[PDB]
Amino acid sequence: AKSKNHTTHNQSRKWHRNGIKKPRSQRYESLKGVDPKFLRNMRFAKKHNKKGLKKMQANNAKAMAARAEAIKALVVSRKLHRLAYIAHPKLGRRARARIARGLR
Amino acid sequence: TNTKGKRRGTRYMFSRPFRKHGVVPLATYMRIYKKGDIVDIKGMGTVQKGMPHKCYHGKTGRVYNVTQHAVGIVVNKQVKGKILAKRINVRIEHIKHSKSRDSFLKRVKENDQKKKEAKEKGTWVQLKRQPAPPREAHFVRTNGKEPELLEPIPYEFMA
Amino acid sequence: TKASGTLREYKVVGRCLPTSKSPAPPLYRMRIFAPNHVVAKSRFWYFVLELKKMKKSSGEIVYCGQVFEKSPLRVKNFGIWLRYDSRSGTHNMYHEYRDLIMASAVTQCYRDMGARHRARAHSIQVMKVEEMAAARCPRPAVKQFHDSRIRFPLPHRVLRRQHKPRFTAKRPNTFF
Amino acid sequence: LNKASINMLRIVEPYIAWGYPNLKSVNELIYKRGYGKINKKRIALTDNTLIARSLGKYNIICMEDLIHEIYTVGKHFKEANNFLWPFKLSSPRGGMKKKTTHFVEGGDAGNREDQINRLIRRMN
RNA sequence: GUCUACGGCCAUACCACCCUGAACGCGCCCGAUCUCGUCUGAUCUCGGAAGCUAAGCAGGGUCGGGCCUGGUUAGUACUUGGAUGGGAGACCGCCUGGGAAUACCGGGUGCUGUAGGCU
RNA sequence: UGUGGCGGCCAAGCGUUCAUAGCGACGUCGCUUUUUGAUCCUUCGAUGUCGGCUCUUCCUAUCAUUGUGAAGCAGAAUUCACCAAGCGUUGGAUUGUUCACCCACUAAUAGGGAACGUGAGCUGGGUUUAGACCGUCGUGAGACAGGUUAGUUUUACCCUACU
RNA sequence: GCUCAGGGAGGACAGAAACCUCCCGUGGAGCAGAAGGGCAAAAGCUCGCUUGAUCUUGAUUUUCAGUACGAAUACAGACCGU
RNA sequence: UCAGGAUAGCUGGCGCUCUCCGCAGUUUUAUCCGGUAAAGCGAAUGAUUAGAGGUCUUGGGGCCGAAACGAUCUCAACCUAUUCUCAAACUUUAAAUGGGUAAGAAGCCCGGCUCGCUGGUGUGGAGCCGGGCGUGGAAUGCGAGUGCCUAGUGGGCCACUUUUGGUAAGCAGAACUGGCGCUGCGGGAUGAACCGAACGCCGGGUUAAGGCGCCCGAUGCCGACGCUCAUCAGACCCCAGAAAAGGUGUUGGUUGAUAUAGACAGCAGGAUGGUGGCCAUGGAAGUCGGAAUCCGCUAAGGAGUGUGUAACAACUCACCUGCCGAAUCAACUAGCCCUGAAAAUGGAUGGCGCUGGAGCGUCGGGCCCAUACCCGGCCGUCGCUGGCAGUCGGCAGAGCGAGAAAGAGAGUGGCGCGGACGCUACGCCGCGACGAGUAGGAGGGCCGCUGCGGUGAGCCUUGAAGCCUAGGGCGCGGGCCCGGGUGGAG
RNA sequence: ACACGUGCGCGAGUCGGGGGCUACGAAAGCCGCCGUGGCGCAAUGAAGGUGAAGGCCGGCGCCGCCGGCCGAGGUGGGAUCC
Repeated sequence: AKSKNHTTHNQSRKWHRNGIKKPRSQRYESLKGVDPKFLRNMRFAKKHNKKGLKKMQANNAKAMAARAEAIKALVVSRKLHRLAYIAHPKLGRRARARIARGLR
Repeated sequence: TNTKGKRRGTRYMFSRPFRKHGVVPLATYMRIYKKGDIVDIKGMGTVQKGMPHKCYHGKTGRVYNVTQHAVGIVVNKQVKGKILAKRINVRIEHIKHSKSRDSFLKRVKENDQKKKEAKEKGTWVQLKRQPAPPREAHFVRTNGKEPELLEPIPYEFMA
Repeated sequence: TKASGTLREYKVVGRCLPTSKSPAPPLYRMRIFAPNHVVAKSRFWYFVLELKKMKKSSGEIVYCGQVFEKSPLRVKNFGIWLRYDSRSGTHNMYHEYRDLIMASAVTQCYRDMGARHRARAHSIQVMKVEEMAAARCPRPAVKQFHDSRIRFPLPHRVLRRQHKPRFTAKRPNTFF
Repeated sequence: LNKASINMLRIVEPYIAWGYPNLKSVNELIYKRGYGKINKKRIALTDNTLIARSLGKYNIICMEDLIHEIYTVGKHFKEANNFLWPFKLSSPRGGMKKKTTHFVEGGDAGNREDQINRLIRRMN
């Protein structure tokens, strides 16, 4: 007995039922498959960050003077206009009281 | 069943164009690929070392690794069900800077200049892109002339 | 198209949206005998795409108003030029009808082409519709009514409204 | 209508019968078949305190504001159109001409420019 | 106006023949002691500066060939979608969008980077 | 529907003359399921599978008979075509044969279908179990789309059909 | 360092075909093999020197389940060639 | 290994992390990618007909050579400009549909540190700190994300378009999307796949696709305009039986002729002579033929229509009329009808029947009905991580749906003895959308059977189980409860 | 026997299941100097084996260390909380 050899008939329908989910993209991708001369050097640069720590925070505290230096030195109808003003209930808390007294 | 194999159905794909054979221009090697810039892949026949598989010819990925002669691309390849973002090592003759990002970065810089200028004045600049809106009313002037009448031509058996 | 009911003559003028190369593109006019404006403007783009290299998206419809009959109480002769598709090749015809309106004569033409030649609305193109004098007509079916002292009876007046009794005593009369 | 929506309309062309509505039709549809999408629930717009409580931020505080923002395609058309639950119209009273084919070739599919208002009467 | 050295795009720069090339250049040119290499100082390497634009090179010319670039061909061929459309079929027509390619007819015939001269 | 059968269309030629009385090359359009393929849809907890005898009915693609048109129809004989299936279409030698071929007769000895009609109707010559013989092949058991001989043919009393 | 296939024309015996010399020559040749692609101061031909056809981790591509084998691509650490 | 498994895919269940910025079987704007359809051969590779103009690089042939030069008509070969026709395994050009990527804070623009990498050079690259910038940077739609365990399945078939092998197949094998399988419903008379449209239990309305002589709901409209007669009429997707060819049938058209300079016919009078010119020359007195084809004479004389035909004396064929009086002729084209058209039981536009259609083509108005669409009733599921512990009562004050984030706020200064229901919270209540289903999966059973621990101060000789029943009812159902009879101990 | 979900008890633990003690009951109760033991709290290597965090501040722009103070990372997103 012979049989059908191959098809891809119901497969488009099958793929889309649970939907085609794109790869889980993030910030901070892994450094696997990066040049291991470049990678070992990048690891030494990370290891030797605390050696130049005193200049980092000292420059940041001198540059934080540069903020305080300059931040203190820094310092359609006329009727529908009126009725949209009167009707809304913090701007027009006294215009309604004037209206309310104006029945007498 | 088809014959498997790496260059099967790459006859016109990895060919060089008509009167564009021979020596490879050197600017190709002098363009500077950073880690991140978005790059479109196109295999070349002239250079047989470090080709992309025909799966990738015409796909755009991003660079995650630059070694002496080649760059690492991350290209979204589709299988049956799922899409795989996958990491290939392709020589820089088979590689170009995509101009898809050179239209966005001009937008951002112009978009930001239009907020450096006109933030203090109160004049509000519309930044976002509108699709071509329905056309405005206007007066089609018949400058003296009465429009020519077009009446369909009678049939004549040509050849 | 589909020649539903009595057609109406439309004056559909159109032009290409001005680009940079020409800010003043020339206006073109057409006579469309069609059921309404929405089909008149589609049949305008059919004929305009075939004569000129002008399209719907590459142009605008400047004016599409119904052309009225200037004498719908006078009996006129209408000589119409055709272009229809047979089941082997395409043919040009000249066809005379006798009516008060042009749009009536064009509906009368579509019925006659449908009846005699089995030619439908999508097949038939109309290129020229001219009202004629009584002396400039070559067809005997329309000329025979060019008789100032015309006289004929209504011979065999078949009884209509047959189902009004449905059960009568008498046989119906035919001679009137 | 923009550039984006017309090229979306012409690829579902044989399944829709669309056109340019009248002020009357816009009044009839939003007064007779007006339901809001309040808490994702299809609730009938019997009062103005539904529209005001939902679309208060865009200054659409009544039914006449809603009908104005729809008809004269304003700023907050998106948030007023997406507020309106899609209109559950009746069958056409008098029947169709022909469902399957285009309006131009006798049928009742594709763009019916000013003639959509007649179909709105028979289904509303 | 223009060359030289190194170039980028790689015929609007290529090919055929003709004409003109001021001044520095570039050359042809002159030799074989040392360097160096051949059957042969022709080529290659070297040491020269009497001559010459004849050639290379440059600029230009030709109802030139090619190349580039428009028009036409033509809303033609094909094509997305639609119909209880036509037809015995083979294939067609319409609606809704997209739209080429020869022959044939015009126009053009290198742009330019750094560095250094000549006028 | 390739193939088998049967029929048109065109007119190069045949026919003393003369395309078409009767025929018809090179081409070309069909029809039929009385041929053989091609396929695997139905049946493998079974549809009894070759022929003949017997007996009914149907088809027409008409052999004969009836009525007719046309011939290269003088008569006689013969050939082509039309309406046309009412009635006929036989007796034998050889073969299991279907088919074939011959003798004789005759108005004529036309072609077909009905689960390649018809086995609880027969028959059992042929195929196609088990016994044996020969030839070719196999080392052998055995094989043969070779020849040969001998080899169990069951049941109706049910429903319908018909009498 | 050269330039191929083929052609034109000349040159003792020498002719269709031995050898020399000039001109045209975009690949019409060659690259071991089938076919496709690719290549001209080369990937071809001829010379000189050699052993990267050597030792060693991981990554990746192709078939793909996104597994093995086979084959391959870019790196890194050595020792070497030119 | 091919009647089976493992393996991804499709399926279900359990949840969990979040939300009162993320995604997408789509489009728009940018930006790459391609070598099919088409086209091309006076562009490469290959196949391919045709004359030209040149000529030897060629041969021949004969032409006046004693022998060779020239030579001369040259023919194929050759070169050059042209020409007709092609390609799944050719191509300069080259679409439509299509396939990637981008459309921001995972971002920008500033400083400052680290490096054993890289270097003329705080040069190049990467990593690290502290900063400041929201107008959230296309349209439209929508709550997303993530992890466990997992059953069935692994014979498929059909259709529009594309498409391979075969003459073709209700044949064999593919791509794309849609169906049947797993699915009823209205139409196609009938039918797994067509067309319309997908279904909880009902009433009203209205539609689709199809219909409306009678069967058979609805044209019993004073429907419109033509076409067609069939001794085989014709009559609706898939679809259920036809072609070439043809018609002085009939209805349109197209092109070109003759028309009062008087047509298709109707019937005459005539068809003459050099000439028994010609070609081989049995024969061309015109007569298997072939080729020359004019004139002397004119209304016709044509070397011509058939002739016994070698011709012949001789009948007969275009011609102008003798009689006679305006509109005809000729070739294509395409509608309907007709010929072409032959099978076996009796026979099928579904039947009857229909011809001022009940046929065919083009179109009005009205009407008929689906489980589809609208309004409403009832059931269920799902969603609202919905509402209620305020039944806050002579110690009471009964309010919290309302467009706009917040206190029905609190102190010190300037007579009558009253008030429904509620809340098995595992309950009760409110609003919105939904409901096909085989294999398969899960939940809920106040569905049922038989036995054990508890419990009903259960039932029962004033009659238990069991059984029968035109009795009374409940439940969507599984089932159940009462009445009457029989029966005799649970 | 295994895996995963789910309910309960105790929790760096947990469990007497084999043993012993003093009608229903062959049940239930108890042991702790009855936890032997099982599974868990440590991995990796074939193996012999080895076996899970540090900077700074002085003395000996550096010590193998003498010492001294403090000490289970960082970035981004993150229900609630302040």
